[PDB]
Amino acid sequence: DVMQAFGTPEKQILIEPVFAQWIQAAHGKALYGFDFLLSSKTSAAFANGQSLWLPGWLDAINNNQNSLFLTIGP
Amino acid sequence: GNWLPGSDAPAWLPDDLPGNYGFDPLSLGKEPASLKRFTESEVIHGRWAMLGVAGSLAVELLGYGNWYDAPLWAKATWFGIEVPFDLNALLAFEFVAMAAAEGQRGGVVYPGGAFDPLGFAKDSSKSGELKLKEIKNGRLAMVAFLGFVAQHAATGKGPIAALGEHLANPWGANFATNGISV
Amino acid sequence: GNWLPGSDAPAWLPDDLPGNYGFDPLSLGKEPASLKRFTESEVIHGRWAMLGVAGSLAVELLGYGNWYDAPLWAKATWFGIEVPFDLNALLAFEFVAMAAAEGQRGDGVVYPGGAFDPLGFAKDSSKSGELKLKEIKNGRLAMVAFLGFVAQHAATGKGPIAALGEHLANPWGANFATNGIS
Amino acid sequence: DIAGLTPCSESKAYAKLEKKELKTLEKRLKQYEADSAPAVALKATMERTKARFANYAKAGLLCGNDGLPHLIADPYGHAGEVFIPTFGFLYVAGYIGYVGRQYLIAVKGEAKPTDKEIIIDVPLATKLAWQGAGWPLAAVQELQRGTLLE
Amino acid sequence: MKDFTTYLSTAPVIATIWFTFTAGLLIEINRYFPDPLVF
Amino acid sequence: QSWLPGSQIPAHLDTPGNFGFDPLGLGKDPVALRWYQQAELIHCRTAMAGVAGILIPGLLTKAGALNVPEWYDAGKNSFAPWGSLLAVQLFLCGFVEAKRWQDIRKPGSQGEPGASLKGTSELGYPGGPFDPLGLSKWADWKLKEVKNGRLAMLAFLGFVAQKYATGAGPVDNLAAHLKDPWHVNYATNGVSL
Amino acid sequence: KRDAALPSWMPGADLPGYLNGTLPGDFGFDPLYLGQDPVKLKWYAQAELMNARFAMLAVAGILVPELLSNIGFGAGVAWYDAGKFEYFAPASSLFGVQMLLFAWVEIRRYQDFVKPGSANQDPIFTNNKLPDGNEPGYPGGIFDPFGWSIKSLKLKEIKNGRLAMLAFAGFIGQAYTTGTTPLKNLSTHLADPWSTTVWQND
Ligand SMILES: CC(/C=C/C=C(C)/C=C/[C@@]12O[C@]1(C)C[C@@H](O)CC2(C)C)=C\C=C\C=C(C)\C=C\C=C(C)\C=C\[C@@]12O[C@]1(C)C[C@@H](O)CC2(C)C
Ligand SMILES: CC1=C(/C=C/C(C)=C/C=C/C(C)=C\C=C\C=C(C)\C=C\C=C(C)\C=C\C2=C(C)CCCC2(C)C)C(C)(C)CCC1
Repeated sequence: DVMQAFGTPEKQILIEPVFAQWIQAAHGKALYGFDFLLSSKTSAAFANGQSLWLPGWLDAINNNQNSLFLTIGP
Repeated sequence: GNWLPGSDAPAWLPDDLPGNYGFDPLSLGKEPASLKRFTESEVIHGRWAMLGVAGSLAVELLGYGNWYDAPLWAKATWFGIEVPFDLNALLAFEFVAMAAAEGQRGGVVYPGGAFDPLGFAKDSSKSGELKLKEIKNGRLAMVAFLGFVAQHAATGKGPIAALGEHLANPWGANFATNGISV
Repeated sequence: GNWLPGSDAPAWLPDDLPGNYGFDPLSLGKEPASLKRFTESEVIHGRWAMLGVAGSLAVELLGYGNWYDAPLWAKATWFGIEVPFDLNALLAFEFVAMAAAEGQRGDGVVYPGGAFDPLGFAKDSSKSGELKLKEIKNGRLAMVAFLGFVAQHAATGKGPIAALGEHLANPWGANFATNGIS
Repeated sequence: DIAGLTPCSESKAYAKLEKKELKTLEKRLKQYEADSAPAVALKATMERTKARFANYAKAGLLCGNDGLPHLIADPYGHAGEVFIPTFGFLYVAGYIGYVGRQYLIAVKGEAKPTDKEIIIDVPLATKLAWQGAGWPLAAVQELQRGTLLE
Repeated sequence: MKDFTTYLSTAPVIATIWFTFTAGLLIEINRYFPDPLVF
Repeated sequence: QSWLPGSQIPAHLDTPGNFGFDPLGLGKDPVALRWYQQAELIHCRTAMAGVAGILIPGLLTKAGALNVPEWYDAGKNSFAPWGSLLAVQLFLCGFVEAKRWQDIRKPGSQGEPGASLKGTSELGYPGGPFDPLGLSKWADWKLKEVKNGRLAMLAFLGFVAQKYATGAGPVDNLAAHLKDPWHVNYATNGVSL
Repeated sequence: KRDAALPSWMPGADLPGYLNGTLPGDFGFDPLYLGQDPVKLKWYAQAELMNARFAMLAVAGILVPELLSNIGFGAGVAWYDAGKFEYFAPASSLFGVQMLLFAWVEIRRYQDFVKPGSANQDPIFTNNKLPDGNEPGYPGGIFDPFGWSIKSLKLKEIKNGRLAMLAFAGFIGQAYTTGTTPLKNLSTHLADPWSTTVWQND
């Protein structure tokens, strides 16, 4: 607030939630570009269920007009 | 000879145990009830992983097989020959086989009778000298098999091929070109 | 005669030992238990590196070849004759050959005989002693020479008998001082 | 880059946040002469504010779609953001705490200790103050020795 | 002045003579090193 | 022998390198003082060594004897991986430091009947195979060993700081000064300390 | 606390104790007190002789080949530019053989310092031995073949040595500034000594 008040929002302390952003990546959201588990196309976890339900899943997680694992910031 | 020079060996490991070099810092075998259990399971892990290694060396040792690429077929394939089926049939007749024979352990280290036909265990004065060698070939294998799994996840390669890669370029290709430590 | 004029020889080297000239300044043999070991392993080093020197000379003067350039073929070549097998075939049938015969040398003798003295050189009486001096002093001298053979070639020079030749042409010119000082 | 967020050295929005703030102060500075007092302040602030933006671009922080620098708090591109400072605190806080410990214990044995919590023995405290410089080396040795816990 | 110094070494006085010090220190450092988000 | 003559030396040094220095009173605990004495001893030996291979190279380079790089730029070079080198080093030292550590815990411990004549001597001074020539009435060596050590410990910290400040070799820094001492200083550079 | 009636260097001043007039050439000079501990006098006493006899040899090696080469006799050069490159072997070897032959003789002499009668007899032709001197640094026999038996004599050694040691320091110093042979430095000094001091030349 004080930084906002003095007209210097660039001085804010904004910590990015790296840990949740990691989890979302492991779940297959590709925004953050960590490439883990269900993000990475060369992972056993991906190759196992890719012809099961993941196409319906991954399609839904990455539609950001829906509520499923919303985008996260400071 | 204990595992760390100087150090005093704890009260609970009598050195009349086979291969006691005084290693239980975490003091997991403090209680003798819980110790007798681990003395048993040690020997079994020891015994399996000794076959486990011996086995998954012999596979790729003389033939273009590999222990990581063995299950591919899920037609099985022993020593170049065909096979007697599939998945369900092996599971069933491995479940019952194992479940029965391990079920009937009403836990022993040296059950003998059937398991020593040729008759080595016998002559008290050397009986112990084997049980050391038992557990040390036991441990050395359990380490090696972990060594076989660790190197596989880093590379693709495969035990005897990794050994051959290291002999070509020893200084070059070793364990600081993967990621256990960066 | 002890190794350094003046010096007193320590309490632990009895001079009834073969070739004891009173050298243990680092006092590594103070403890007898650890002396009996090194007296043993001095003789064995003594032996091998006697053949060692005898062998890797012979390959350059007579036999056509060099001890540094010998393993090049990793088809083997004995005297001229294309030896059988390759590498693997030699590992297995050198492991088992050495491992067995050394592995049955422990279960602590320097001068066994029986098989190993068929002619009967040591035996009664005085002679046996006098030979064991000669045994360790040709033993040492050959351990020193072999290190001379690695040192001069190890990082510089060329061939043992060739380096000797080079020195005989230009002794004031080509010696140790060309790559040993700089 | 990390979490897909751009670096402040490159990012457009961040560089347009530069412009807006500066061009707020240059709309003020018009209403004053150049020789005047407040003009030296509205120039000096600008100089400082324009220097500030430059010094995060050189620092290399990650700026988002917002235009604001976000921070990284685990591992090594962005150590100095949190990982170094973090120790800074645990030191100086540990400093304060352990000095305070050595004071209360040092008083404890002296008939009435409660007087020394109020009329503080300054020349006791100022000796413990400096002693409390090497505190982790003492704190460890005290955990070892086994005088640390009741 | 043994008495006057004991008063100056009273809790509320020390606190204030301590805080004007560690306040200045932090204002001071924010002058010559202005606007930190690193170091 | 005192480090500041007049300053009352703290009690816990009753003269057992002892010039009375321990202001913050680290070693008041005699547990801590025995441990800390060998920290020093190890810190000295490494640094005397290390600096010898910064200076004696660095001095001979100007002399012309050896074409050695500067100590910052001797890392970077092709033979083996550094991962390997560190690993093999970290492997090899870890073994031996563990033999020091058990000596520091249980002095004799390194003489178990089972290849160990490297028993001990006194604490921090192992001797025997670590003393080929063998030196032992004049144990003034024991003194220089700490002193020449603290000198070298400082010397390195100096190297590290005085390249951070001028970005040039200690053998250069030594000349630059010697050429104009009063205009090339501590006081005529980047940072005031 | 200090001898009264023996050679001084500041007449009236005090010899300290440890300089008894025992060693050869003691007039009791040790301002910095380097000879305090009688262990360390033992080394230095010997150290002096070695350093002395190398200088006295060396300074003769330096001067004579100039004294002759100017009279004109057959090889004569500059005592520093001499060792550059002009010999039947290379630099490297001549050192190797030198370092070898010495390493032998010095560890021989050193054992005699450590234990006074340890090395006095041939170990090959073992009937050959140098007599029971019992005096390290003054070993005798072969080394005194014409047989000068005296305190007189042992002064004259260290006095000549102290003088020679300098003369050599001079040679280093004098060369390093002036850049010619020390007899050429003495020529130019003797031509116009007054206008050619150090202060003139500095
Ligand atoms: C300064 C230092 C220690 C300082 C600590 C001090 C002042 C302690 C003092 C006090 O505790 C007392 C007594 C009492 C307390 O009440 C107060 C304080 C004041 C706290 C250690 C440095 C120690 C310095 C060391 C060990 C450095 C060693 C050097 C090495 C090995 C480097 C390696 C290389 O340089 C080579 C050799 C060759 C190059 O080419 C490449 C590389 C790889 C860079
Ligand atoms: C690294 C990092 C991280 C993480 C972390 C963690 C995970 C942690 C944990 C932690 C823990 C898990 C802890 C524990 C603890 C315990 C205990 C038990 C404690 C104790 C304490 C004490 C005892 C104290 C004392 C003292 C002192 C010393 C001084 C002052 C005074 C007093 C008294 C207070 C993060 C990511 C965040 C960030 C980045 C970095």
